[PDB]
Amino acid sequence: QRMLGFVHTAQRMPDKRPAAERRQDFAEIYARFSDERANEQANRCSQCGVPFCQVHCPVSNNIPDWLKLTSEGRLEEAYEVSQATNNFPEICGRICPQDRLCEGNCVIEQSTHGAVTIGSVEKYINDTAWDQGWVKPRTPSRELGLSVGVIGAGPAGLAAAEELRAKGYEVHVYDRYDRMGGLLVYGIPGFKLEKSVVERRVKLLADAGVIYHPNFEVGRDASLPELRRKHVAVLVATGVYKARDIKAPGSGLGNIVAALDYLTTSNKVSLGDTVEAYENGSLNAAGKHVVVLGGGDTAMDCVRTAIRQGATSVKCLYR
Amino acid sequence: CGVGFIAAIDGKPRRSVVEKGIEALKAVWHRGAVDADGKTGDGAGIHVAVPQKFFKDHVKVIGHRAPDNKLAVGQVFLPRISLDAQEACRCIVETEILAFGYYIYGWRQVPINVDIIGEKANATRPEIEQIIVGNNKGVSDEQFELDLYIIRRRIEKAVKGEQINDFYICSLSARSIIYKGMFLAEQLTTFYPDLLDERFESDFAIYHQRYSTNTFPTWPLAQPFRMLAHNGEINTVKGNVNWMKAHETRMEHPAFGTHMQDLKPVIGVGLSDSGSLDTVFEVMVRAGRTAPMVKMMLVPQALTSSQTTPDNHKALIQYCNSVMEPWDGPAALAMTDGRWVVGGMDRNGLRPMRYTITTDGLIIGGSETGMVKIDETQVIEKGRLGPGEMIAVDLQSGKLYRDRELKDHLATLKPWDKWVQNTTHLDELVKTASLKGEPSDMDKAELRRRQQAFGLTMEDMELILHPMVEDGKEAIGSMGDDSPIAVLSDKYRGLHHFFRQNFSQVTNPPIDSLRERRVMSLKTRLGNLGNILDEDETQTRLLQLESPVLTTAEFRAMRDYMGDTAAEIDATFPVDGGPEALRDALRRIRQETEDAVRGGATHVILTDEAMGPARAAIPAILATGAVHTHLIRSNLRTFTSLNVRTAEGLDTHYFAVLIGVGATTVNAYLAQEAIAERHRRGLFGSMPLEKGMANYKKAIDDGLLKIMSKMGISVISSYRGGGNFEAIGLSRALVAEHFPAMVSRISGIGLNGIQKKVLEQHATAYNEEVVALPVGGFYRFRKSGDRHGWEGGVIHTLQQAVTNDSYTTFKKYSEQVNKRPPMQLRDLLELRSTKAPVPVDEVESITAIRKRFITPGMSMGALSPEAHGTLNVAMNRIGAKSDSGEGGEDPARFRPDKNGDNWNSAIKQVASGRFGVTAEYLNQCRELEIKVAQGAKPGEGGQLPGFKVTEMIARLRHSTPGVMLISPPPHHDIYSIEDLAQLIYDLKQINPDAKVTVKLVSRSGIGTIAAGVAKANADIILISGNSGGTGASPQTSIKFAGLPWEMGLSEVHQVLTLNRLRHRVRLRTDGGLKTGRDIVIAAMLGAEEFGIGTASLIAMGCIMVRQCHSNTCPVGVCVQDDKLRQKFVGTPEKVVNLFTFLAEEVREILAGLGFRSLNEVIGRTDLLHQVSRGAEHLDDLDLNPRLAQVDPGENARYCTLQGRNEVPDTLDARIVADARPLFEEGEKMQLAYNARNTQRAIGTRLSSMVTRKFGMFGLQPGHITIRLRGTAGQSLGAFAVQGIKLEVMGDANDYVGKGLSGGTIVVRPTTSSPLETNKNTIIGNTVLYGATAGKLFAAGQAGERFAVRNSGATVVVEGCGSNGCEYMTGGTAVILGRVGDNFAAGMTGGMAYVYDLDDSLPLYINDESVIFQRIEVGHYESQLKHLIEEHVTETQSRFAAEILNDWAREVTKFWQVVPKEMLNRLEVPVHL
Amino acid sequence: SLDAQEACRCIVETEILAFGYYIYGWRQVPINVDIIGEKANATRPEIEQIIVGNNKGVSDEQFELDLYIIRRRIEKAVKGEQINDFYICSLSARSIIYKGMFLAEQLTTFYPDLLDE
Ligand SMILES: Cc1cc2nc3c(=O)[nH]c(=O)nc-3n(C[C@H](O)[C@H](O)[C@H](O)COP(=O)(O)OP(=O)(O)OC[C@H]3O[C@@H](n4cnc5c(N)ncnc54)[C@H](O)[C@@H]3O)c2cc1C
Ligand SMILES: Cc1cc2nc3c(=O)[nH]c(=O)nc-3n(C[C@H](O)[C@H](O)[C@H](O)COP(=O)(O)O)c2cc1C
Ligand code: SF4
Ligand code: SF4
Ligand code: F3S
Repeated sequence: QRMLGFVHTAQRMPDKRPAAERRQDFAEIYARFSDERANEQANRCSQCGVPFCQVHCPVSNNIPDWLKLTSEGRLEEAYEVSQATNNFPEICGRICPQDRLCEGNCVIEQSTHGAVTIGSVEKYINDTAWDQGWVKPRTPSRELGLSVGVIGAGPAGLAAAEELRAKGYEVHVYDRYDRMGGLLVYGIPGFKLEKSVVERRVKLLADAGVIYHPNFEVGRDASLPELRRKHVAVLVATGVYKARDIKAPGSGLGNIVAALDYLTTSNKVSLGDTVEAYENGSLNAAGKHVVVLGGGDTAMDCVRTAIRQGATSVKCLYR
Repeated sequence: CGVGFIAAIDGKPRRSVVEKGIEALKAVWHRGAVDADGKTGDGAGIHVAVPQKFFKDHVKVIGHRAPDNKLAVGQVFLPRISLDAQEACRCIVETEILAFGYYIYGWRQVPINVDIIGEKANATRPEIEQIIVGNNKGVSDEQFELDLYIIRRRIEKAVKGEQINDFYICSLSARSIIYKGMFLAEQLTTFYPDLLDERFESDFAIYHQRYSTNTFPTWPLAQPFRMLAHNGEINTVKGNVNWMKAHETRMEHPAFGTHMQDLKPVIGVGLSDSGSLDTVFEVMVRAGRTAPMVKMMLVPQALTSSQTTPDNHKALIQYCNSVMEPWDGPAALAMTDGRWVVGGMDRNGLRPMRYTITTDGLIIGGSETGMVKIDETQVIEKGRLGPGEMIAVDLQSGKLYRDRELKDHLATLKPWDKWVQNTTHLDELVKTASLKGEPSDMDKAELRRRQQAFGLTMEDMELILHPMVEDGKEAIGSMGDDSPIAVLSDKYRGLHHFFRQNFSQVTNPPIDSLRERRVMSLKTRLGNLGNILDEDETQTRLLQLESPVLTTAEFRAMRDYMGDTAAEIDATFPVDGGPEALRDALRRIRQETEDAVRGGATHVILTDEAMGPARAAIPAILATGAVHTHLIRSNLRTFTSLNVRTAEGLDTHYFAVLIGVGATTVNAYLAQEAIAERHRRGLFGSMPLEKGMANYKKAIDDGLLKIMSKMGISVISSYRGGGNFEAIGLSRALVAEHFPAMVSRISGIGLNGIQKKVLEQHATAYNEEVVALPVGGFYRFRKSGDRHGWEGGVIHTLQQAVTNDSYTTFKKYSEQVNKRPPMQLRDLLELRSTKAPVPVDEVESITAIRKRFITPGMSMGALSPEAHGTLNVAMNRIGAKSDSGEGGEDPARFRPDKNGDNWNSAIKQVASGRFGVTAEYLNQCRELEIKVAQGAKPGEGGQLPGFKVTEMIARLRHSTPGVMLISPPPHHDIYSIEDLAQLIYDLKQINPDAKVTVKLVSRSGIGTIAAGVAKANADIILISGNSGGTGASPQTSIKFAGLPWEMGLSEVHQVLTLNRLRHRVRLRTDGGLKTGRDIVIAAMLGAEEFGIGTASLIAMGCIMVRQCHSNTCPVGVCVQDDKLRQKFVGTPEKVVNLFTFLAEEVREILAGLGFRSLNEVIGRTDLLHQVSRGAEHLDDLDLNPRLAQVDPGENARYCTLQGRNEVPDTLDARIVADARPLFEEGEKMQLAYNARNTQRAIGTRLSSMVTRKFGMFGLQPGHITIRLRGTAGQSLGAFAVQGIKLEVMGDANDYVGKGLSGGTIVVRPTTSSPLETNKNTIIGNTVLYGATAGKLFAAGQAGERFAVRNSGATVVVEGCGSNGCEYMTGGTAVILGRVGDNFAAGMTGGMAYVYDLDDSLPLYINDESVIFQRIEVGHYESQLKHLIEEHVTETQSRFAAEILNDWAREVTKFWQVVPKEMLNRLEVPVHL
Repeated sequence: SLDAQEACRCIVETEILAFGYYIYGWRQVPINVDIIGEKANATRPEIEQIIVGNNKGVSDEQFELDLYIIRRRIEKAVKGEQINDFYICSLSARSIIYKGMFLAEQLTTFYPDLLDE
């Protein structure tokens, strides 16, 4: 149908689970659309010239194109158009902060009619492609006789690796942890981003023909000149890990832990591995009073994962 | 302006004919162009018979002996400056006449009086002489005329051989002579005193006066010509000259003989359209035919598919249409063979022609019905001339043939029925073509790889192709074009982007393709050309198609029919050929074509199906142009045809240019493949493939008709191979070599650039794996596609700067705008002065600059009431002007509000639809405006969707709520430049204070038109650009029509400065103005005022959604819904801040250059330099044609006069002197005067006085009444109000009751006339054009397009003509007689009653939007009864009285015509 | 007429490019019309210059010969279509001609270019 339905419909995100139920488990809080409601919520976009929904998306997806190809069925072509310009569309639709990038700028948001649910439709039309085997690895047609190395298994590393392998080269990743995926697997908690789609995409990458080198530190187990001599080119994507600190009267007491180790132990326990810092250690918050310092989404994830594990009282201090 | 003829029916010479011809010429001085000099004219001519007695007496006086047989005289214009070229010309003439054997009597110097010619028409005056030749061989008279014709042709060729200038032969015959020159119309018998003699007596006379568009007269250009006289203009002259060049190579006739070789270039160089048509007319007449047959062949009638004409005439017109291409255009013709005297009209009937028969055996025809004075007690019949009609007088027999009698007498010479049946059609062959042999559609991969090689994107199939297959009509866009021009882009823009379409300004009206569709044909003929100077059966044996476009099955059937007579030509060039592979391929194909045509082939198929990974495809346009031009220049085009199979055609613009370049038929197979591949996926729904193909072909046909209608060409045969386009961005050499006749003012890329683009795109398509087409941004912005003028960051920065009121943010915006790569022509220019900078605080104040900007018109139909009110409030606050646009305005805002806001608009528009134009709407302004063409869509009417017309707009426009309103492309009032002058006179009479503005659109040749309208007393010219926004218009008209304003403005300025006319008008421009740099550049080019438009809408909240037509604009700018109009966020302070910043930027720039005023910079072109983009683009654009600086002289470079250009005073002045007690006390009056046809706008100034004093409805009906006796002029009582009653005894000329607003007009024949009231035409053309209230009772037959755009008037007439009640919107109209074809076309409001006797209305009516029935309700019989009773009371007719007497039996003869949209809205239903 | 100028320009450009030389562009000669009389001004033509460069690397004598042939053929072509008021005062790479119908002492006023250094 003619998709100009922002006049006689109203924005409504998919169904959310109540607050009395979210506090217990560690699963996600939203749910995938129903076909009858996604087909309607994708009909609201105005197909506007000069689409501000694209100008403010750092990857610059052709949002109106698959937003149109969704409202008329034809979900295969929509998935194709969406995947043609973004490697991790489901992770993006799950974690990308939309109130400042895409759902915060399109023409019907400036007019206070509510904004199109772009990220949820992205998730919908990209997850329904798994459920029918439409996603296939990008194997290189003609094997090229060169080798490229990358340092890091995060989003940038994985995207560059997939692109290089699609070109025809041969790639070798180098990650420090045991499970690849960067802080997408250890930093971001389980309620924001489920740990199944990450490993699904990593397994697809492995099927494409990449080579994984887990448990391999670039500082200890190797050196930059060595890897430089090995391949034709190396891509440094190691990220950032040196955390800040605070010096004040009492900054040397006990039970003053950093956020990253707490989140890492929480994710590990959510996977298993029965790390000892969770059993007998200050990385559990069963019946204690937790206080976090600093702001941003890091403090948000910390305070939420603290209130998950009991934590009779939790507070946050922003300046 | 005007043409006319007088003829004695019995065919006997008498002095009265010449006397009346001179008297008629003495009284056309009001339609011509006045001058401050008083002696300067622009042409006049008379054409009479040879007075044998005069010249025989002269010969006797010399000393010879007067011969017995008729004597011959020739009039020649010899050079005057040099006394030696005269002797050379005399030597040539004498040695050529004596070469045949005739006897020369001598030369005679025509006595003249030079003291009455102006200063410029006298500096180029030739020496006028006459030569007397006698027939001593005793040969017959027809052979004498043939010999004289051949002698004249050979003399012209000889004198053109030695390159002698200023030589002309006005006439050379023994039957007729021509006296013409460049003097005033009334000063003819003073410059040529010979006509005052008593011996000049003839039996026929023709006269003509013209209205020139420039001020450099040339004597050999005045009319009449030899055997013709034309009033109007011919549309297809560049298309007819080519086909004449093609026909010349085979025509021959045994009458001429060897001398036929001296008649090969039949159309000379340096003539006008009416000279070319005349030359071909004469060469066709001299070969055996007669004037009626040649008129029928050259300017045919409308071959309507109706049963209202006998099939004898149908066979006749079929033969005439099959033998020769028509010559279109508005035309009133008054021609004369040696024997016949014929007066005729064109196919549409745009010019007027009225005739009169007297009892003295005299017929007088002309453009007005009061030129000669005739007592009413001596006329026999008054009449008119419909479209395509003609009236003839046979002098050798002394008979008068009217239209149908002449047709019947002409259809008895040859058995056309047995000749026409030799043709064969195509649909029969497609049916007998068995449904076998359907090939396999190409694979998806092959289809994508072929589509990528031409740059087709996925939006080209989801936006502009899906509507075609789905509904059968082209798409609709909603905003102006902001894309870079074709040559300045970096993506692959096809070659069909470099050609802009053409249209017709005031000099020529367009044609309505939605209503007047019955006179437009798309026929095609294969195997048609031949000898046009014989009569046989082989001329009507050919293949006939009903459309130039073909599908694949039809093309295969046509190929099977052609068989082994066709020749297939490859059109591919090797990708690895080299740097000059395209040139070699062009030479190869243009040689193979000539080699195959000489070998007996009669069909050339230009197929490019061989495109592969190693062969690129030549662009079809360039290939077909080269081939057609080579076939034309080698005398072979008349043998074969030219069929093209292109793989790039997707829209209606590609077929347009392919057919305009010269191709015969065009088959697009890739579009059909894409359609089939999209259908097999199940996207269209449930319609079959045949339905999709039918809808696609229908859409293509309608698009071709719409494109061809923007110019006035109504037949495809005379449009093909004429090159009715304009090339922008192409080299002069390439265009002049490969394309027949086009202009390329600035140069462009040669063949190397085209080869580079083609090869790069082909490599991208065939060297990489394609998985899907690019999304592409050409109509909507995308990150991958091209660049646009309005992008996100630009808009947001501008809006923030205007809201927060910070000059620094606006400077940031202007920097962001001026830092992108070049996209328009003004980006390659650079400002560079040589003075020293001045402090910023010395330039003009900001107010004095803001009072130079305006906002263009934006109709209330497109915008919301809030946005219109906001703009009007903002502009009236700072002192500048605003505009209301079409669609009228609300009267309640005619006063300042309580807070001090002025919601009015200082500039009212006069659109084509006359949507709200009343008598009070015109007296509430400071400047009027005549919108001829819009920036976005030129040569077309503005549209308004149905749901956009709410109740408020319905009451505001006097229309039906909820129905689509499309203005007519023409004005029905401006059919030539004299019509524009008349309309300007009317508009300056109704408002004694406003200035009249004319709005044009830039193109090639606009300079002459601007110089013409400057002589019509207009004082403001507006040059819109090609990038102007709009509310609703098709995409093909947005993207491929118009030209950048930099060309039009720079041409108009130069042309006006050249004719010493720039110092009288002010120039104004708009379209694509965003920053102050553009304003300064436009001021340097010549403009003085500036229009902003779209930027204003962006300051109020518009974010370029481009959904204006769909009525769902989010911010609520262009919406009529309520819940969306609640989202308006506009504010006048925003517009004020925008204008303030724009003025401060101009102040900054002027201070930086070194001047202190915008006056010091207007016209100073030398401050502009051209810089090239670099040494990697290699575009040869030379902007010097627009940088040319003509030196003004002693006048300034801008307008240096105050007030409007005044006009001469009409009769109304005297009336205002007499009806003083009406304006001082308010008492009834009663006046009587005498009317004459040289008195225009009778009773309009009085209407202005009454409207200003009492209002439109302040006086009772009939408060002041005027009685006129005689022939009223033009625009009788235009814009009259209630309380005024004009009563005419006699007849009115034209435009009677235009813009009536409650008044009353009564027209009746005189008491002493022996004329049936219901059998003689009493009023003229375009009656009640756009009236809103009042009455009008005529006692005769109306003219043409009777009651067009009527809205509230009630009119009763005893007849009508063609296209009556066209697009009527409200009111009642009774017609007591027959009607013409296409009755009630596009009617959407009101009701009509027709008194029909012969039961023929179902044959004439256009049963598309109306239904016709019998009267069944007494409530509707009482209306008719009262109307006819009031008619009888007012006009005292006798026919209507007879009808009223026998009411019971005549009430069963009336047909009631009711629109379809008012069937469920009437209070009393029309049914039982 | 502003159309015969375009026809003449088309002819000149399509004839110069027929040999293979490279056209740099046109230039409008700055003049001062305020010193010409009344009759020598009514028939004044439009004065322009065209810049042609030798890109083929041919010698100078052959360059002059080619320019001479080009000028002759241009004159023939423009005389073909019966266009008046067209003249080529000079076409060479060695010399140039400044002439007109002004006074003898008013030359360096009508043509200020000669006042350059
Ligand atoms: C919604 C959202 C939530 C976010 N939440 C968080 C959050 O909770 N916590 C947080 O910290 N950031 C968070 N971020 C930040 C965001 O994830 C990062 O900007 C982004 O992940 C950067 O990834 P990267 O390319 O740096 O790879 P990273 O994810 O940083 O991973 C880099 C990889 O390099 C490996 N590596 C590191 N050092 C070495 C070495 N010496 N030798 C070899 N390998 C090495 C690491 O083990 C890891 O595998 C969030 C962002 C968003 C949008
Ligand atoms: C929504 C809209 C409606 C318009 N309506 C009219 C109109 O009714 N009559 C008219 O002459 N021009 C009309 N125009 C064109 C403007 O008058 C003006 O020519 C054009 O906007 C200039 O383009 P610019 O704003 O880009 O400079 C309209 C333009 C728009 C955008
Ligand atoms: S997301 Fe917003 S900007 Fe993009 S098309 Fe939809 S309404 Fe328009
Ligand atoms: S949610 Fe998707 S479309 Fe929106 S900004 Fe993030 S990646 Fe782009
Ligand atoms: S472009 Fe038109 S659709 Fe609305 S946002 Fe602006 S008025």
